[PDB]
Amino acid sequence: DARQRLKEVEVDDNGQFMTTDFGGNIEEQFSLKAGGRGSTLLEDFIFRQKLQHFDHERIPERVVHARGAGAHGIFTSYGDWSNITAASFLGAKDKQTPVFVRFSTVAGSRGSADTARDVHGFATRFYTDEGNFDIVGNNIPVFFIQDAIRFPDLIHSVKPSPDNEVPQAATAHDSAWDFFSSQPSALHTLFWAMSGNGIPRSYRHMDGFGIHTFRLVTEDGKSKLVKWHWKTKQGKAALVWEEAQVLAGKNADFHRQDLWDAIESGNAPSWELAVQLIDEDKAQAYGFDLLDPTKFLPEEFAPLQVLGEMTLNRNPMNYFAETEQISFQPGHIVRGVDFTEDPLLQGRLYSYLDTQLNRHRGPNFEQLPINRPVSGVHNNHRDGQGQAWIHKNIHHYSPSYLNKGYPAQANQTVGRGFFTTPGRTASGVLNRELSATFDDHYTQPRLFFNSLTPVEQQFVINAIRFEASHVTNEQVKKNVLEQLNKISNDVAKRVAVALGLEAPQPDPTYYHNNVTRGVSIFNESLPTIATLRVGVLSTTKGGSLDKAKALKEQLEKDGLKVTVIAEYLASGVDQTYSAADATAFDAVVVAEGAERVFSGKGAMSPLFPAGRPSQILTDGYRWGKPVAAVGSAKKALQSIGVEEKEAGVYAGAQDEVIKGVEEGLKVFKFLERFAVDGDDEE
Amino acid sequence: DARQRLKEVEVDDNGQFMTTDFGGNIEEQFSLKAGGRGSTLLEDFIFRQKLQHFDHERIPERVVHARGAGAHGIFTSYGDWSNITAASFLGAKDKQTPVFVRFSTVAGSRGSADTARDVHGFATRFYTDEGNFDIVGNNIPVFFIQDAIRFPDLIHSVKPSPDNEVPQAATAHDSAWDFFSSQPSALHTLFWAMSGNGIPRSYRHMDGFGIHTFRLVTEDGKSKLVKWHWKTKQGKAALVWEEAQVLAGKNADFHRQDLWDAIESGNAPSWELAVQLIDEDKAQAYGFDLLDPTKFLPEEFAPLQVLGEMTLNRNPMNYFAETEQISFQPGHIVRGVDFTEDPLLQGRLYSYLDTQLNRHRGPNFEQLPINRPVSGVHNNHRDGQGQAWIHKNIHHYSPSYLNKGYPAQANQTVGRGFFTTPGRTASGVLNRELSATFDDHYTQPRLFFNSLTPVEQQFVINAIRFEASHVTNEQVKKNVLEQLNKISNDVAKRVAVALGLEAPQPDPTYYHNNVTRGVSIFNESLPTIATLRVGVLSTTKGGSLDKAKALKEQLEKDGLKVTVIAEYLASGVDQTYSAADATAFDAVVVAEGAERVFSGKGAMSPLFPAGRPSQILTDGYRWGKPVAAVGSAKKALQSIGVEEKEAGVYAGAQDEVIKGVEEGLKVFKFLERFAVDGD
Amino acid sequence: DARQRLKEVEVDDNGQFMTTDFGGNIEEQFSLKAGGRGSTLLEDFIFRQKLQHFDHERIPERVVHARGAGAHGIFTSYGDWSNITAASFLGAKDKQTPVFVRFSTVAGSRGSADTARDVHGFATRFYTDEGNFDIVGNNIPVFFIQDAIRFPDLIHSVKPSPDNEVPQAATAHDSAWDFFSSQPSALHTLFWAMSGNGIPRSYRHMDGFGIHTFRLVTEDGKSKLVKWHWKTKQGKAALVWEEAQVLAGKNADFHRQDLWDAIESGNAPSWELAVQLIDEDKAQAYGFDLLDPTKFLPEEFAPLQVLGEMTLNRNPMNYFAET
Ligand code: HEM
Ligand code: HEM
Ligand code: HEM
Ligand SMILES: [O]
Ligand SMILES: [O]
Ligand SMILES: [O]
Repeated sequence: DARQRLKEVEVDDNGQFMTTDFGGNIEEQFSLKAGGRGSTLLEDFIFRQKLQHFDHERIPERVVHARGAGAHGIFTSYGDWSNITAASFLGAKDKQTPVFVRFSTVAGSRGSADTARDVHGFATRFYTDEGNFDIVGNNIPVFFIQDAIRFPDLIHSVKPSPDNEVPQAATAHDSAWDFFSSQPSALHTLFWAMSGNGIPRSYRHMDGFGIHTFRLVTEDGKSKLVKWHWKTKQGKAALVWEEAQVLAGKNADFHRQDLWDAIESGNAPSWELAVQLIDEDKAQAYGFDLLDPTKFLPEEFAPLQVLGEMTLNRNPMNYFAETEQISFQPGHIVRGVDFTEDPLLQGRLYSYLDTQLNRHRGPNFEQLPINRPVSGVHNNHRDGQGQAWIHKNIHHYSPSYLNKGYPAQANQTVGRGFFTTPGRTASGVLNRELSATFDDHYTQPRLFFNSLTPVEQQFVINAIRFEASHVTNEQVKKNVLEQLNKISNDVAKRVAVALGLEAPQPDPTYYHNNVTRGVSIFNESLPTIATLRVGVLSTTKGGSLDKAKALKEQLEKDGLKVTVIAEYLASGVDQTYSAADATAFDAVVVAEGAERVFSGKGAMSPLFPAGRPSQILTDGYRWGKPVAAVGSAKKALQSIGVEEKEAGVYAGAQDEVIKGVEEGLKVFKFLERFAVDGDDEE
Repeated sequence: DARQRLKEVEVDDNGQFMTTDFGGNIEEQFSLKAGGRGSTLLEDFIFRQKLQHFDHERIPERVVHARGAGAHGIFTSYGDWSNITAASFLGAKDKQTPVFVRFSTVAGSRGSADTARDVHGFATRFYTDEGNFDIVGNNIPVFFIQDAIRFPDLIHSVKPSPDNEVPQAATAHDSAWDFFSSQPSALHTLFWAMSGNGIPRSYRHMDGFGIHTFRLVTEDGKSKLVKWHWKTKQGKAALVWEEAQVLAGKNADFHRQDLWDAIESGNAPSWELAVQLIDEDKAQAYGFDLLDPTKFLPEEFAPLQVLGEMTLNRNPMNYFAETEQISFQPGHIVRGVDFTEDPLLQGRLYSYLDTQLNRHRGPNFEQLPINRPVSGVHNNHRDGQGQAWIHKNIHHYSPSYLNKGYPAQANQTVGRGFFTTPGRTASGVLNRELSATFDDHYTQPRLFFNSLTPVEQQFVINAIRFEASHVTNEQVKKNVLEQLNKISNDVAKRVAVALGLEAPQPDPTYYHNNVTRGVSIFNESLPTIATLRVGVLSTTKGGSLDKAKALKEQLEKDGLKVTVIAEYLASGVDQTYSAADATAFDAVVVAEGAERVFSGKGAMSPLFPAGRPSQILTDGYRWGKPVAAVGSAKKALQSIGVEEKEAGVYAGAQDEVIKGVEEGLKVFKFLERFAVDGD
Repeated sequence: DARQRLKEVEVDDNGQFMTTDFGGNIEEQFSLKAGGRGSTLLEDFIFRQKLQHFDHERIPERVVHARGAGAHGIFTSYGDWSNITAASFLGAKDKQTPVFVRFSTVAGSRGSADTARDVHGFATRFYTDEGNFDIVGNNIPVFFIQDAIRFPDLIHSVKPSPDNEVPQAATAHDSAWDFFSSQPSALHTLFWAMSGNGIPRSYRHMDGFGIHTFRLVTEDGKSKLVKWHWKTKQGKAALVWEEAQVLAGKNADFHRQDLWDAIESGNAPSWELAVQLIDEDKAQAYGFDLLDPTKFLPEEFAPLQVLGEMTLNRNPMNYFAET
């Protein structure tokens, strides 16, 4: 149990009487009043201590990544990696370290939709025996900007306009695209956010990236440059934008429920921890500066080397005390790892320490149960708001004769202390510049786009088309066009069509045809269909429900989560048509006999909105999901104009439908149903 | 061990390596720099996590009673008091409850002197098995004001002037005496603060009071009116003002050191808890309203009934985490006790809960180790800054089928719940007024002044003369005299002399000659002299130090703390003359042969300020202490014009001096040395 | 008037009726009660709004230098110093700039005595036309330690023992002299603190120092190493320790009252701003490293150059809001 250390602070209220926060049993359902219908007394200490705690429940949301969810788990190392790092948690085969991971979006506030289009956070804490080590990552390997001092500008431009606070959780407005086109470094991450990475199917279907080049350091002090990767064992998978939008309204907790259900049902998700390793003397040897956070390292140049695997198997007990209160920091570093001169990472180190003082209203936030290490804290820090400990050492200073030198200094050779990479040097003038090696803002965006499938490329273009069409200012849109044209003339011309702007002329300085692996989502089927959702649309009339039950039981044998849907909650029905939507499922199957609710009287009922079963089937097909119908229910396929032998469409008896649906869930999205530019011309 | 429950939060750094606040061994004595003589790097996470915690160490001090100190201990009940209270901590003979007590001044800020003249706080927390019960009291049984809405007015007027923040920890300025005379209710507590209660010898030599009338409630709801009293087993003792002034500069920590040393040396101080009990129908029977916090109940009408004893025997381990962080509340009430309609108490219940939000910057301050009860907390409160627990009940609301009714409601008949006194009634118009029964502001100040000894009365008069002479405004000084003349014409006349104002003619409306017991300090000797301090003035020349060591060993047999003083720290010397002052001791005795440092070359040395041994003896004599000299050292007493004929002065051989000094310490202060108006 | 810009936030209550913090005239000398001898009602918004502000009056004292006092004034440049610095406030003869100065102790808390033996702060703000420039200095030209990461160790050692919080505003205890003897860099400032600098007669009778070497830079990038000096026009003066001990008890506000009285009586104190100017290539040429804050540069090697004069002529109107 990864939460084992947290059980000492867990409070069980069952079987007990109500109390105040300072003890004493009470009743707290009536205010103390001066007379039968009199005014409430100031001396009602019970009322005041109850309402004051309610009044003070909220803490500030995170300044970025305010919307997200998390879970506990275990990380297991696959070997003794002392040959590359002194990091304790990687020092032996099958060594296990408790983790907590929080996934998130970036721009939206606390109550915004999971399926907004956005970069996604992927923050992992290792509770190692030599301190907490945090990898505060994203599901995209490059970031918008090259210097941390520009972070407020980026975030202000993509967060709501400061006059009306419109729009929520979205880059589709003037200020954001004004910034993307005025700061061309941002276009690489923008392309990633405009792809499937911006609308993933779940937290469990994302890769993770530390983005920055870090350093692994051995006991003798030798170092190597390193990139952190998390590779999902569930496979990468993404939605389509028109589906993500409906899902934002139908279930804004789609992603956090996904992770919770997967863990509750015993299908804990896993990611493998992998690294790219680079010699120090090759930091600038691959066509870009490895200090540049707007660049990723093509796997053709440095392949991923798996070090271990992380499994998230325990949900939190109290979301606020654990998920909301946890405080990640890239400054949470340990012996065996070091920073680099990445100007974006450099400022992060200051920013995450500082912002905790705003979120937690004091300096003792590492004493919170979810932030505490398991390795012990011994120093001369004292006092501060909410000090939860009572220190014994009264000589709280160093050096000291009176405390005998304890707590004692630890460094590279004594006490396994942290040490900066010994060979690191500084050379040159103090400057407020960026290295000229950071100047190329277009080559890698072109590289990313080249490496996507044709329909995947169309998704990127259609996302940009959707986003840029919200920009009111004409010049901003033309500025966007000029910047896009430096990535690819074809992308600019296809985006320009939606904008009503003239197709720009080629500017080939950065054009190229190179491609790289690992970057696509839709060119690979899932390695497993466990936890994937199947909506079975049935009816309470006739014998349809009995068949849906058998259809459900066999589908569950393969590890799928099946929801039987009908007019009302008859025996065996999991959900009503009124409460059902196609966004909640990865495949839709119409049970035999349920074709009655797709036409005629059966489709017009007071118990669900008009056309709901037809709409669920239409949404699922148009959003590329595997859809099916058993036996006579093929008439439902007919009523929305879907043909039986289309790709990802399955009609027949129960068993062939079951096999066809499960095969289609591996494909996940059938991209034959999405038009590409040039298809419609006569 | 009263601190037993605090064991699990203690952190031991012995033999450990230095770490960050998130773990990981580090060194933290060098900043990370870019080159040999280079600038510090932002990426030095070690530096910023160490300095950030230092930068954020301070929390706001208490809005009042900022200066103070405390200790842990045990309360033991003397009996089963269920016939008067349902309170669990008083429900069985020999039942023990851990306590923590904080003593304080009122006006001064965190770093002000202990021996400022002020009302003194005396706050006790009982960690009962049915919740935390606080009696947030003072060492004076009455308060300045009758309605809690006036507390900011009182406190602003006493605290430093808002333009220059002058003066520190003192009532001796214009605005305070402008309030005292404009708000005549304040005259009673003023007289108490102008008495020995304003300059107590130590926290251990104070009585304590809850001030307010509260209610004790039995199981069936029948209530009694109650006054809380703490009776010190050490006896009450006070300084004189001219002595307390010097001590404020020589040792501003005089009182917190005295409490620490008493516990550290195994001389734990003790207080008996006593109550005055009054039937509900006698609330207005004794010449005043018991809802009025500017009056006390004379013990002739209701004797003190002792219910148990409290002993403070454990010092804190970290001052800030324990003493500074503890959050007292009169609203911390338990089953068997209830409030009364005292308009001062009523507002306190609001203001102590509210002020913790400022001092602790969050709603979860009761989760701090020093504030946690021992009895268990089960409710549906959640979240808040610094939430330190993880609740299991996901149905955090009532009523509810899903949580099966838990946590469940508790009331008078089920669950041992708190319950307001069943018979209390409201009646009349909603009003912003005070009862006319509150209108006498002069009788009880007169009663208090009557019940003190003549020199004790003179101390009060000389306190007033000192204080009011600091008031620059002439009309305020006349306003003060006009109000003092309402209490006693003789008091006003004697104060008027110092102010150069005319003796006002008698205003006899509230004059009376009644006296009451239990309010005097100087009319009673001390029950014990254990822990009292003796400074032995000696010299490294000759054989004086040998005799001082013998003198010390015999005095220590009586539980006295003895400091041998000489020019330098020779073998057997506890303190140099340079560091010594008479304010630190309760008796001064000159060892034989030490008269050499009282005149001539022995008095002129680079090792101490000129005349310092003579100043200590002069100070000790003039401040009413027992002073003595052994053998030839009587020349030192003659050198300052003091003769052995006098009370509190002892000479002769060693055993003669020891028995005399130990006798004199019981009297403590010799009031023969203080002149009285027209004596 | 140095305080001229603060007039528009000044609030006059003479002749007015009592109000709440959200307006509306009120009375606030009686709690609202349910009957003649009744309990106070929660609906008394007047009471709660008045006590909530009182309950929330205090803010944390400064982690160091908590005990001090201040005043407003004017700094006037003696010349056009553009040949050594581009600083606007030194860019013309007779140019005037508003200032505020806070003097302080170091160790003691908010209510500690002014005549404790201690290092003393001398913090000066110039409200220049190109931003606020602060010289946050002390009355002693050298500091205890050579690296800022050791500051919590120094301060923990000098401030009271964490078990009983004894002693107040004093280095005369075990932990302080443990650190002084274990960290020998501290002995320079120690010796200064043991001299008259530790018990000055008043704030007006102190010199001031920036301690650190800084840089003055011209418009074209030319730099010189600089040490800041404040030279009191009233003369340096100190007490004796047996006197300062009694004064700590007789008047804890001795220094803040002395500064207040001098300004209010028309006797405004003044200091001249003076600098030592060192070439960059001589940073290590005078028997020590000029980056080392435990060393001062003897004036025989570099005499002072007077840049201007500052005079403190305006007391604050509200201590809390200003000082
Ligand atoms: C490669 C670049 C970056 C990555 C991968 C990244 C990732 C993240 C993630 C995953 C979180 C949420 C952690 C959680 O779930 O609690 C977060 C929060 C945050 N980030 Fe970043 N971020 C990056 C850039 C930056 C920069 C450049 C800054 C500022 C200079 C910054 C400042 C913050 C702050 C202040 C928070 C809030 C943390 C808190 O309130 O606890 N981020 N970031
Ligand atoms: C009989 C009248 C009073 C007595 C005996 C009394 C006593 C005390 C004592 C002993 C303390 C110090 C607690 C400690 O040691 O931590 C204290 C603090 C305090 N008192 Fe009073 N007081 C009285 C009246 C009032 C009134 C009328 C108010 C406001 C309406 C008030 C507001 C406060 C506040 C806000 C604190 C600070 C509490 C904290 O920050 O923990 N007091 N009082
Ligand atoms: C040459 C060395 C130093 C000098 C001349 C100096 C001077 C001062 C002065 C005069 C003040 C009070 C200003 C006021 O009246 O508000 C002050 C406060 C302070 N000092 Fe220093 N100090 C020195 C060393 C340090 C170091 C090394 C640190 C930390 C690394 C530090 C941290 C602080 C802090 C946190 C405050 C509180 C300021 C506030 O609360 O606004 N000091 N110092
Ligand atoms: O971030
Ligand atoms: O108080
Ligand atoms: O400082």
